[PDB]
Amino acid sequence: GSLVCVGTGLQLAGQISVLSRSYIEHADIVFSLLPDGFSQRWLTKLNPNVINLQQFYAQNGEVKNARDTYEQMVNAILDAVRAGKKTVCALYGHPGVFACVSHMAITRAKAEGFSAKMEPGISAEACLWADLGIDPGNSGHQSFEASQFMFFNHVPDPTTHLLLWQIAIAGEHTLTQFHTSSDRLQILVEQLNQWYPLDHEVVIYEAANLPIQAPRIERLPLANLPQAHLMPISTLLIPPAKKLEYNYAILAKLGIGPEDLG
Amino acid sequence: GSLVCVGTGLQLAGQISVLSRSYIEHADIVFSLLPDGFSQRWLTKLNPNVINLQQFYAQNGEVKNARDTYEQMVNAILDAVRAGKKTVCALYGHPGVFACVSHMAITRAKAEGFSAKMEPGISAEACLWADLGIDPGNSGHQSFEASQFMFFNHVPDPTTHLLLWQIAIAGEHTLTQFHTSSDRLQILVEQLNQWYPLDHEVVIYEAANLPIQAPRIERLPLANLPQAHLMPISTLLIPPAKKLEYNYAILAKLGIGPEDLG
Amino acid sequence: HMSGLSDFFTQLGQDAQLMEDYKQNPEAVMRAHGLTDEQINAVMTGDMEKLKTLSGDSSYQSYLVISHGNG
Amino acid sequence: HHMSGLSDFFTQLGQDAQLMEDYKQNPEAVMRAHGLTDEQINAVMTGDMEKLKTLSGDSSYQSYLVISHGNG
Ligand SMILES: Nc1ncnc2c1ncn2[C@@H]1O[C@H](CSCC[C@H](N)C(=O)O)[C@@H](O)[C@H]1O
Ligand SMILES: Nc1ncnc2c1ncn2[C@@H]1O[C@H](CSCC[C@H](N)C(=O)O)[C@@H](O)[C@H]1O
Repeated sequence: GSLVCVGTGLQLAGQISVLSRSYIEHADIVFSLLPDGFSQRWLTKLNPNVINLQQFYAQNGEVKNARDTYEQMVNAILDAVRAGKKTVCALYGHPGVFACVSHMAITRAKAEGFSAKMEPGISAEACLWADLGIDPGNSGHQSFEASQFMFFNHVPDPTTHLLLWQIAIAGEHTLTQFHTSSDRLQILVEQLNQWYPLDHEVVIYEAANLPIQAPRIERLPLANLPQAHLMPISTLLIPPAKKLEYNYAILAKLGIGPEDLG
Repeated sequence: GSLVCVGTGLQLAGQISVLSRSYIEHADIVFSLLPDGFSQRWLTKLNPNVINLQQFYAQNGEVKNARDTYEQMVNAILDAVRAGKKTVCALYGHPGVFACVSHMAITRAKAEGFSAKMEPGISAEACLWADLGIDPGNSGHQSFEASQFMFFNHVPDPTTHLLLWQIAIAGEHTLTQFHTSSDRLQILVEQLNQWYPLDHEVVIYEAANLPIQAPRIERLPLANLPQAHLMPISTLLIPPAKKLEYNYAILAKLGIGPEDLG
Repeated sequence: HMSGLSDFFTQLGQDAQLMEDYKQNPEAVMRAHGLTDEQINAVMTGDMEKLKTLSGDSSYQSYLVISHGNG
Repeated sequence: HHMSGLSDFFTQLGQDAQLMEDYKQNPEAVMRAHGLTDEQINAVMTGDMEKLKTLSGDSSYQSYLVISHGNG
């Protein structure tokens, strides 16, 4: 058969593509990874033949690797494809943005010589730009996984709008639980304080999943981050700490004088 | 009156969000900045009450202040709102990603006491991740306007997927009119060589605008970029030039070592 | 109870006309969509079960760590 | 007629996954099946529709960013 991975956006029902909605209607079987029961109910009304992929996350009494969690999810998706089924995976937001199951399933389906593609969806950052009235192109944009930013060497350009994703579990590890989330966020604040003042206004952003609720747009000084209540759906926005400065080296090459830049 | 700015995505008719489509359907008047006739025809059949904003771009040659162009676009939008009309402003892709008109119109509508908001849409960024099966979260993601990267001081993180938008007009200026465009891209190539070797594989990406066309995914050595044929719709993807390295200082603060990661 | 809420929330998130009418008079618009006084109140106050499900943040975070920690 | 026929078809094809799967199977047959002429089918199959008048407003956007950060 075939595999199409689609995003449903973040808002219930309205934030999906006309085309992506069409793929779900006509799918023989749908594998879902949605964040709440309302969007699970909405999907099931679109196409009754839904398999819910979060049964593959560690349940009560289990400890499960990310490797085995995803392997089991991909295997289940690939079984329906192997059975000659027109299979559609329905993920929230964009199925390939800060998510690897869909990329993994598509890689494996092609390897076995089946037709597999990804349809772009409206991700959390796409929602952020709209809700905060910020243009990522204005002074540029950087996105990092919060924990990756702590464990590995990422040097941010503080002229840009910086997004730290999965901020709630920043630095989390079964060996770093002697530190509280507040303790880990304090360590992250010390690290960010290398480029950003402790009084630098940051924004805790949570796009609305329902049409009856406003998004969370909590502005606060960087120093107060460790005391913030954070959810699995929290994204941290760190606006620019620095104005853009002319690149005098490259202007000189081009033959432009800074006063000739309007 | 009210204002709602929506994006139609990059693919004709199918990449618009179900709710964004409905806002267009129900709008008393629609101001469009769609790039081509096919999307203009599609919009027209959805809602005949369309005013083209493309008229406000410099018409008799090329000596207009961009701030004036956008000032007039915003003014034409607000005049429909000021007349108590349900106004919708339809942009391609995401109305707020590497575009300023919608943010400007919404800012000034809000400031004049009118209900104004932006509905997220599917941007060229979002199509790139799907079409190239790349996760921006994998090693992080950076987006810069190519010309802003040349004229101003940006530091790329070569562990990340780096996007240079509007790559075709990299370094365009009245003072660089007589530059041959390969000359301009050669300077960009030299600049980038601080972080990226000359044989480093880069990708010229163009998301399909029509359902009968496949995307352009052109792989080539960074060194050959000045010889490349580039379109206004071309985006340059620069994959990582470096593996992620362990942040030993932050790891020690957390009480774990590299060996604990994996 | 939640079956009616779910069906009303789906329409509201899809219809631009319903979204506007709702903004103007949410109570009256919910009455007209056959929603109980219990349900109206729960929506107006924000005191209503969100039906949040197990997020995969920890599995995605851990997978990213295991991927670049193999070198 | 020529351009109206292509626009209606493209619009349908871009919105319907069923139709889009068929079009990938038999492009000529599906287009022929939707009342498109051989001239229309020819414009599509190894022909035009791309590289035709577009206006993405990149110049005015790059200039705006330059003068708004030009601090002059
Ligand atoms: N409602 C929401 N508001 C803000 N960020 C959100 C969000 N839902 C998910 N996220 C972000 O996404 C992370 C989970 S990873 C999945 C992201 C999803 N593919 C997307 O396209 O958005 C969260 O930790 C958070 O950083
Ligand atoms: N079809 C396409 N494929 C790839 N990149 C594209 C594109 N159309 C526009 N772009 C990118 O966007 C720039 C124009 S700025 C407008 C961007 C639009 N708001 C969006 O959401 O995508 C181009 O110079 C290019 O970098």
